[PDB]
Amino acid sequence: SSVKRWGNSPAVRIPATLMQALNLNIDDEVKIDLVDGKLIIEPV
Amino acid sequence: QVQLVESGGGSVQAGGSLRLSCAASGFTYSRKYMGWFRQAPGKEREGVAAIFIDNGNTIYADSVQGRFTISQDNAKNTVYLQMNSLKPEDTAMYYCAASSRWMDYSALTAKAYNSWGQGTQVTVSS
Repeated sequence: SSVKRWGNSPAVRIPATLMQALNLNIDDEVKIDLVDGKLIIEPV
Repeated sequence: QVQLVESGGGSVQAGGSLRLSCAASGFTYSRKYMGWFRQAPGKEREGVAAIFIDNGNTIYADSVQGRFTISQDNAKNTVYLQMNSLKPEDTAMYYCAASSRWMDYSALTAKAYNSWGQGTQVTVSS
């Protein structure tokens, strides 16, 4: 996995098994934050 | 990535329950999710349940949702498939599977797994 350019904006693609692991559907709002040098993303 | 051993198979009367188990060994800490697949006589293998190791979240195929439930004991590196209200159509060879990677396929599909058990037979008498 790597950071790619979508538009003129950095973006990371999320594999299907990760969407299912978090019960995330397209457009689900998520909270992004930086914790312990890691990018954290949790569903709202 | 891990070796898988299923157990618990057997013959049960229709309407009954049965609990299957799957013990993983090897690089058990690499497991992202594990699932149960089954092959009924003459048919293609289908995914029935999956469980994500880190958060215990589960997903099920329409054919068994509500009747089958998958759980885990991470201490023992094992996953279980509880089957309630079994019916003759549930007769099949049940296989345990595991993935050490976050594949871009549904966890209810075979392409999402890279480790497979030998299967345990479940027969439900009409």
